Amino acid sequence: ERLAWLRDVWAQIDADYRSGDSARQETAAQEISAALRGEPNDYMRWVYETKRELRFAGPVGRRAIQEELQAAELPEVLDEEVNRYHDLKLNMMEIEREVKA
Amino acid sequence: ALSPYAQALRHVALRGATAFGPGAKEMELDMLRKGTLPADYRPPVQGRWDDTIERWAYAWQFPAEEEQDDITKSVERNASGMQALLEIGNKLLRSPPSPEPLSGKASKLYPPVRLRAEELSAKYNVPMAYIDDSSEASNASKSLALVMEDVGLEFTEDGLTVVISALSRQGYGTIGRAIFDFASAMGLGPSAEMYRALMKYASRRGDVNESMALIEEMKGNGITPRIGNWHELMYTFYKAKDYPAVSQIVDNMKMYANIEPNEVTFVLQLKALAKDNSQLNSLPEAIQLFDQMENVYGFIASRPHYDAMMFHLSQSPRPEMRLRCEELAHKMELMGIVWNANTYLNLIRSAQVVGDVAAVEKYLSRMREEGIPASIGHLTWAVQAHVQSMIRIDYDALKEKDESPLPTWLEHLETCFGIYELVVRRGWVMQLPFVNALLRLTCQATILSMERTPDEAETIGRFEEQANKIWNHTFDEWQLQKDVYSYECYIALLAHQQRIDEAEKLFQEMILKKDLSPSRRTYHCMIFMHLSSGEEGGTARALRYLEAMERAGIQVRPSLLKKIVRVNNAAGYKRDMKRRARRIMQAREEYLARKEEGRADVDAEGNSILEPLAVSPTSTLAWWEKWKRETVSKHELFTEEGADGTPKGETFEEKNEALRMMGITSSFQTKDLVPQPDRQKLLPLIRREEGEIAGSLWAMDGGELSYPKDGGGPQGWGVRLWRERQLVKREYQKVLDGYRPVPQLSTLGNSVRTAGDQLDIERSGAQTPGELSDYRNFPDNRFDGGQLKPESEAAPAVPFSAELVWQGEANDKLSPYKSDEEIALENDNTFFSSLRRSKFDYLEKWRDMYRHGTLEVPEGPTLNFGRTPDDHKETMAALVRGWYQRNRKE
Amino acid sequence: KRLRYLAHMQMERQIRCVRENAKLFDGVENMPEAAQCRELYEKIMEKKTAQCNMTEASSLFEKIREITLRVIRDRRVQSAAATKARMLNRIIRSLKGGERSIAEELRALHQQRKEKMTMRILGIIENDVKTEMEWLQNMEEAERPPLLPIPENMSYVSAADVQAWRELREDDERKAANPFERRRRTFQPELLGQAWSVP
Amino acid sequence: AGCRINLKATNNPKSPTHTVEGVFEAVKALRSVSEIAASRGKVPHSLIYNIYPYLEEIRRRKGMMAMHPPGKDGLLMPDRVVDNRLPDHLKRGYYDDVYWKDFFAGSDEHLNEPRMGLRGDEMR
Amino acid sequence: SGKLKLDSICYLALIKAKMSRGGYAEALAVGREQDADGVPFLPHTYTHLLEAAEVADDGEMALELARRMSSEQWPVSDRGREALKKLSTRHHWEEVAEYK
Repeated sequence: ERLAWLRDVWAQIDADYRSGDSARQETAAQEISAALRGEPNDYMRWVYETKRELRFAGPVGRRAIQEELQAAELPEVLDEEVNRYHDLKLNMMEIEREVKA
Repeated sequence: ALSPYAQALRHVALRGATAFGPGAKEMELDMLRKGTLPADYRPPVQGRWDDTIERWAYAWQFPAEEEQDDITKSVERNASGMQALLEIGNKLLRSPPSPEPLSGKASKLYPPVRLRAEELSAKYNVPMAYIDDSSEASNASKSLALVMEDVGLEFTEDGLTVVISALSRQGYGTIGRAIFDFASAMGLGPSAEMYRALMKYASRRGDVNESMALIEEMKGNGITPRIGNWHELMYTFYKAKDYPAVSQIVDNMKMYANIEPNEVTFVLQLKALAKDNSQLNSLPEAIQLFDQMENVYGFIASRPHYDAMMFHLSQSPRPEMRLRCEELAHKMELMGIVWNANTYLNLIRSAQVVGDVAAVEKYLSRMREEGIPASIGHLTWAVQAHVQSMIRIDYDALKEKDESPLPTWLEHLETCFGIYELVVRRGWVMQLPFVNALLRLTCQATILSMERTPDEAETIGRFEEQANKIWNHTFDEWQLQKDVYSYECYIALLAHQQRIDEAEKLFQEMILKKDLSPSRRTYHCMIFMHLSSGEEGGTARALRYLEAMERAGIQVRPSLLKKIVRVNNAAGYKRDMKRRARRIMQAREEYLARKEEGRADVDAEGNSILEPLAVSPTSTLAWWEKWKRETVSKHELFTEEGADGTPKGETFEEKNEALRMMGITSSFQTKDLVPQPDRQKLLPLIRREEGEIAGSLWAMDGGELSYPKDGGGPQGWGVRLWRERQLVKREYQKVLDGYRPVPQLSTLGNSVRTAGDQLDIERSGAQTPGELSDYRNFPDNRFDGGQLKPESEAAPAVPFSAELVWQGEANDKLSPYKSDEEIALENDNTFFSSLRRSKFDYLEKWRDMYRHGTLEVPEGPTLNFGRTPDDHKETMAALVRGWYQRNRKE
Repeated sequence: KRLRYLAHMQMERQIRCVRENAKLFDGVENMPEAAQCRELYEKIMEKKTAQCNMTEASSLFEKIREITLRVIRDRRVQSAAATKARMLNRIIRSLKGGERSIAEELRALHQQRKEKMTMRILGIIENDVKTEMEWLQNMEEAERPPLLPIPENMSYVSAADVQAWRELREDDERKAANPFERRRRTFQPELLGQAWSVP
Repeated sequence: AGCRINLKATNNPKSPTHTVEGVFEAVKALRSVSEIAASRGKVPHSLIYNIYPYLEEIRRRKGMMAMHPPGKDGLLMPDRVVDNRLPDHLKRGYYDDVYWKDFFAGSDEHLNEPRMGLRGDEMR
Repeated sequence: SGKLKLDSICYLALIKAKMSRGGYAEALAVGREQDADGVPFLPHTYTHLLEAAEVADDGEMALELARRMSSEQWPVSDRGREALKKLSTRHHWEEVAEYK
């Protein structure tokens, strides 16, 4: 199921690439380069964060989240992935770089 | 799970206008011509060699043609030839010819169109059928040869075998035997193939005695029974429903006949083991036989082997067997054996046995996409999947969550009824298994309602009414005959309702009147009903049913024996209650009859004896003594006893009435008001691992205390509290991981929290941190007093993206069962979805429309997700105009 | 769901309107006019009770209406809808004839829109600052020394109280003897595990 | 489990590596009951448990028509006989009504001719 | 009634009660109910039904009962024959139907 969802996502990427528009070609090219170099996708991080927020949200807030995301093609994410991402320790070198910048 | 129409729509929505443009290889060819092809891309340098390479790569999945040119089937379809053969056989049977020379012209039955004929045949080694002596038999043989030549068969042994097989398949056993005897008398040798052609008639009907007589006749005629004859005998026993006989014949063929089994033999053995139930090791035997055929014999499995093995494996709910079935299907598709209706039926069976409605719907959608039209059996097994899912519902977890399964049951029932409505709308002829599946669904719904919600009588009554309506009306509405499975379902429902009289009435009607063989499930249901019934002789009747099974050949299983023991031990309670009720009634009668009829400190010698001092009048023991002495007697609490042999007072209403008569107001009026300590998730763990957390819960007088030692050390208060806190930390870790619900706000937690948190908690009345988060993140929902509104007051926005075709089909709940034409007519009903019907056909048509300018497709991805967090917003922005055009009226 | 969302939106808009109106007119609770209006409303309620017994006050309604209109007029609260209806209409009708005048009107409207956007940014900034500062103030006030309790008279149980509570004490003793009504006594306070019997 | 190790045949009996290698080889050469049952074609539970239905699992699979006694016209399945598939406690009432015609219905001679008379008077 | 698989003896007892009370049409209705419930007619049921039907003068019922009894080849009793000849002469149904 995840592979089918990712195939649809990369179909969107391919549509952006093979289109002919300069901006779409450039953004598809940079996405492809990031994927080939293994750079993580910010979308997956957002999905994990919003899943944990939905898990720990109250009735009204979680209902609002569910009704707003009922139509978005979000991946089927097990709670184990969210737990792993949340329990991953933060990168102090990246924190230092960000604060210095 | 989407229809091909919605799949094509989603394809175009994802790919924008690029979908209808040049393909990837066309783009690569254009880039190569321009000279700007990137180095990493494989260049299309030589067209012919690239075509040869791709054809060689594609050849490995190319399906070998398994079409069979059945001459017997051609003869059967030739209606005129069939009637010519029938009239010839009727003539040969009623008025057999005569072996006289000048009788052909004399006889009008077979009108025409020195040296002895038998002597000539003996001298020249030629059959008498090829001799023309103007005889009656010669005329009959010439007419038969002309008819067979017209059909397309030469007047020889093979042609006679084909024609006799074609006759025997369509009955006409006597006519086939007459033709066989005429050929034997005319000298065309009655070969083993002709004997097999004769045996086909008995094999189709299942006449074991006739097949054995044919084998014996072939042996007596000096002809060795061949592998085809043994195959026909095995098929005869298989059709006569004696499946172990097939294996016995195989073993005897290998031992005494000395005939090496072939692929047909293995297929027959696999079918017999698949339908065999005499021994519990049929599936392991079939698996081992399949492995033996694959490895030792060196045969390669074909479609019959794969279908038989998958049909056998789709009968057990074990995940290992389901994985084996899926692996077999994958190997079948890898070996160039395209899936078909039987393959999808086997997959649906494997999914439905374990109760995977999602897997069943996925299989149905894949079949619809691949263009194999769904049959009635697939829908029947989808209904069975719904039944199994209703069985497999986690009622324990539902009870723990305090969730009614009634909406889920209603959803399943309405889905199955919608499937039935679709079937009756399509015009398909109603099959008995479909109505049987509906009856099983209704009966199982009633049983589950009785087992899980014994107080909600309304839904139980509705389920029973639906089941009774189906059983009384649908079968004779569709002119169908109730079968053993329908009787099994209805008798199971009656047994669970404990209507033993009606259950046995139906059972004996089925046995004696309709002459049916009750299934082992029916026998198990009867035995369990009688065991559960606490009346005297119930186990005797259960053993009667068991010995009936034993003498009728029904399989007796160790699981059945274990369940018999367990159910008897359980129903011992009801038996004891009835036995006590008998004496209770006797004592009540004696009490009524009696009612109708109507020195403390000095011993016998006169000496003053010690007497205990009076207990405290305010003591609870004195209160109990006075209550026992002054309350109403136990014989006047209830006049009439229970409906079924048991004393009253088990129901909460009767218990409350009895307590009221005794002068006590029961605080636990309802069943739910009982604390129900079996729901505890934390205390049992502590008791199991560390010890009694309470300690003084069971204390008589300063004793039986479960507390740590005063001194300390390894068995002290510090260590005890440390271990308890470690267990609580584990539970909190589970809560954080989401395996447990987030706990509410405690007094200690509030006192620990910061002042602002305490202030807002107090002024909002929030009970949970989730409610606190809602209060802090939705300031508009605060009352002027500071309290938060109930959650129902807030109504979140509803995006129009849920109105998309695929979005609305995802939660359709009937789309997988709907055919693609139905969905296309429901959604579009115009030329845009006219068109077999497939996603790629839709894409080709829409590409042609785009190239002709009759279709407007927005450039760029209309549906966006998976790349940017704000992708659904862009999807809505791109879909607003289309939504408004669709919704506006002009 | 859409109907529920629309109804919720309308209800919240009306709630915000009435709340802001109350906030703006919080100062109209002035004693001189308030006493007169209270007397008039008492007369109106007497008339309503008379009507209910049957089953004018119109002059009183008109007097209160005049008072309310005069108070609103003297307060002269700004109406955003009136500003939109007046300024835009005036500039459009005045500068419609002249193309350069309408161009300068358009650029002034753009300037006003930019000022409005800056004002809304400042508004969200102000709301966030208010919430954060209030939370921080509460956290700081967590360390507030408690109030000093005022002294009362010395605790004492009188013979009159004992005589009036004798029957309650007997009833509570009977309840305590009863295993079922022991927990349902009226006066059953406990220090640690010991219930305080009626003196 | 029980393990017995004999390293007398080895040149150096006091070899811990010999001990561990022998134990691991013995463990490796062990087949589970599931594997044995799969190889034999039997149910694993019908190999170590004393239940009398398991006795059918050690026989050779043979036809029920052959196992059960034949009927009137030849072989017959045991499930096709009402006296077999019907429990004895339910053979009263409706069963008698159904099978009355097997005894008290037929030709007039079959119903009225006394079959217990003299059959050799003519010869005598 | 609808719980136990009642048999010929029970239905004959019901017929006897109906005939004792004088409801011969009720007895014929009970016979029809037994036929609908599928319990076969035994010679005692046939004799009682013929008595009731030909006392109540139900020609079609007598025809159906006699034809079914002949087809089933049950041994007819003296009571059945004497209660049959009455209507066989009065209605002439056998005479006009050439039924023996």
